[PDB]
Amino acid sequence: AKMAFTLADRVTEEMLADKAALVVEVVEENYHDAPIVGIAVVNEHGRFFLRPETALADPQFVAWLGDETKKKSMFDSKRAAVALKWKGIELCGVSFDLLLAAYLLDPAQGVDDVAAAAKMKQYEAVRPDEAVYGKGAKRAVPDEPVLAEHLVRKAAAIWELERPFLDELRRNEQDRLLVELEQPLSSILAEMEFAGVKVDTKRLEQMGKELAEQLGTVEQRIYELAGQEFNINSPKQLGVILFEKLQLPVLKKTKTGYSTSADVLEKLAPYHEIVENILHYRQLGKLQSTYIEGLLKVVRPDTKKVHTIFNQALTQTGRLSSTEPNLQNIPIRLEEGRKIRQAFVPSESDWLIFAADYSQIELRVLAHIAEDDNLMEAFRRDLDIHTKTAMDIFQVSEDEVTPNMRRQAKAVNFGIVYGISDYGLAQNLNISRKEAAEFIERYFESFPGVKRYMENIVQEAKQKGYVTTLLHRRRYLPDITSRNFNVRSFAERMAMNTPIQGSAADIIKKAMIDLNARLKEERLQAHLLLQVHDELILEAPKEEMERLCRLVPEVMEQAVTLRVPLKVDYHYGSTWYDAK
DNA sequence: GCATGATCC
DNA sequence: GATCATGCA
Ligand SMILES: OC[C@H]1O[C@@](CO)(O[C@H]2O[C@H](CO)[C@@H](O)[C@H](O)[C@H]2O)[C@@H](O)[C@@H]1O
Ligand SMILES: OC[C@H]1O[C@@](CO)(O[C@H]2O[C@H](CO)[C@@H](O)[C@H](O)[C@H]2O)[C@@H](O)[C@@H]1O
Repeated sequence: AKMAFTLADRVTEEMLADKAALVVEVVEENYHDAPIVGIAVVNEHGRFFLRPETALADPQFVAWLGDETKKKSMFDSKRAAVALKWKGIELCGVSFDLLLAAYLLDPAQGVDDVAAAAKMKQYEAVRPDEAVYGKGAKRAVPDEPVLAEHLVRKAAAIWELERPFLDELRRNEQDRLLVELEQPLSSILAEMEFAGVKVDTKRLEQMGKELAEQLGTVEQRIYELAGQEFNINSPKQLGVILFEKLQLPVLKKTKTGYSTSADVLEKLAPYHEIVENILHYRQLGKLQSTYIEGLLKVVRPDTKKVHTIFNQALTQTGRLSSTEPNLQNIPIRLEEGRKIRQAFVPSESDWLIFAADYSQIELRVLAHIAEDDNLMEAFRRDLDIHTKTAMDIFQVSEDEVTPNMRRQAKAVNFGIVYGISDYGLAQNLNISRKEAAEFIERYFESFPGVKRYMENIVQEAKQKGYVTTLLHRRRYLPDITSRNFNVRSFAERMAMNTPIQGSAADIIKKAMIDLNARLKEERLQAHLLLQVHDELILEAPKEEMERLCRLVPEVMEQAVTLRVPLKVDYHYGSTWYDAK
């Protein structure tokens, strides 16, 4: 049976109560400067549908939206907040975000619409956005009658679900997690996305020209070394040229056919000159297609800015991800690709890019959680953790540590920080599993506290059914009891690793909230632009650098108090590239 | 979809 | 182990 609601022609006072479920629908996935196709309000006085052209022009509605004392319950308030920012309208008073609440209760569910979140509580009087708007070449806004009911039902579900969701969160000791961390962070991210990052498109286009030339040269070379032309980007065709025509040895195969990953080519280079050229081609092509052309496609031509969207409710660790464009994987390791960063500049003249990043926050968090005396001492001494690790697993003095030993100790620390298997360590070190397991064993002999933690956490995960982070974020691990080795092993590593990475994510988010509050108190014009891995990236007047050099690291280092210090490195310059 | 590679090192 | 975007099929 249909749901009753007033399809209003104008805004009335009873639509402006001090508490309501609000829906400001933006159907386009990328909500930047996107259309708001409808509005739904549900409160103690009833259910209402307002046309945006009408509601957004009404002085009273706009003031209600911006009145922090008027509480709103929503789903993905950041989407609405940003869509509104593009229209010069402020959204305040969002006290409950169903998307963020669902995400915290179980990040594995992958809730991405009201219907999905409502299903968690046996509420089904609302359809999935997909069933209403369709998908792909069919994703279109339906007619007003269908549209109005869907938005009203979504608002109605939010209105009904707020209480049950808040109760479970409280039960999980996650109430402050939502209200004091995620929701306030949502507003900060909305500001960051809206501000965007200025791009020097001319510079990006020149690099593109230089890459095109290089690709052309390398391309022809490859054809001459193969004795013919073929689509180098076709791993199928390439495999035929490499493993059939040139008879190179097949050292690795993929479900589909011959493997041609750089991982394989490197080992094949000694056999034929074409390998190196193919590697160089892969590199240049990755920069041309993905970064040069990729970025240029999303830069707004009027402002020359890119406005990323931070998905705050996706990862199971709690880390934020970035899309359209993804500004968390911009080249930096190799100098050629690193140059790409010179294209990210301050949005104003005489402004500079300031970047601060946590130094080894994951291992510091592990030292704290596992209370490993050796590891804690290592950090209290601010030692080079990779050299320290090498010294221990290899039982040698600092001076006896060779570059290769540090490289491997570093690989072992990487495996600990990101939870990779002993097989993954082997693949990483180009050694055998048994050899990899051997290093792991030596590491545990040197850090018994970490060993104890690893064993205890896996046990706790099996007992409770989940693991938690410093700020109470949780991850359910149903596969921890699976009789399938590979499936169970994966769950065990996630049990060990999630409290580590998840806690680092918690800290980073709190630092962002603390930083923005300090920036405002100090009345600084500096503002956040991006959050990437374990770093915060800002831009500000050149006259604020000195104050920022002291303020940012302090705020970030004091976000939480652990058994070891938190350490933050910082740099700043004319472009993102120089913030090194 | 599958394979690849960029960032985490 | 994580993320997201690319070209090819
Ligand atoms: O608005 C971001 C927010 O929405 C979700 C669910 O609707 O993702 C949608 O928007 C993203 C940004 O364009 C897309 O990448 C994604 O495909 C689309 O479903 C949430 O996952 C996210 O937190
Ligand atoms: O031998 C105990 C030791 O083995 C691990 C392997 O990672 O776990 C195995 O043994 C446990 C019994 O104590 C099971 O609960 C677990 O499922 C099985 O894989 C370590 O966690 C543990 O320290």
